[PDB]
Amino acid sequence: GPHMADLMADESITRMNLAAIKKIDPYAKEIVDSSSHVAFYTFNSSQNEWEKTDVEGAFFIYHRNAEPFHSIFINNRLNTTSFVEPITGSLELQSQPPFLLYRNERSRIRGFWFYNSEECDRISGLVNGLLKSK
Amino acid sequence: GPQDPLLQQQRAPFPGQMPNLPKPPLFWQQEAQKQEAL
Repeated sequence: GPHMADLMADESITRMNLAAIKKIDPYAKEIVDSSSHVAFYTFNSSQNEWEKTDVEGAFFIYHRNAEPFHSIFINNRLNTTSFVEPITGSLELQSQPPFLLYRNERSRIRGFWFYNSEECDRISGLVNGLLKSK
Repeated sequence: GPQDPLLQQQRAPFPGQMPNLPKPPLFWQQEAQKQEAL
């Protein structure tokens, strides 16, 4: 009676994802990880509150065999807009469950919200490796 | 425009409702600012 979902995913799905990616970033060749749904949040210290940004999209990490070595992209589904940013090796990360927190230039605070906390964990692990490996 | 119900039985989906992030104690904010500052 009970049935478990297949852990392995079809290769066709992976190919399709990379196809959409190329549409915005011609130099994205491989996908490292993808989160079904991720949103960008910023913190304003003056007010002591969190403000949601206009970027709500599927989050993908792209790998390339040329500079930049690694870059992160969010496909904004609601606004049909592309937002890209390169990965630097000076960023410091922190994990406050279930929301991921990181620090940015000029003492600013920004974080990422994921549909599932575990899903966020996997993505974060990748970034940590890049920071310590190059 | 829509008015949320005062009493709720089960958690239902509501399009347009922003999630509420948890706020840490003041110490967290201060610590971050200092580390970045030199």
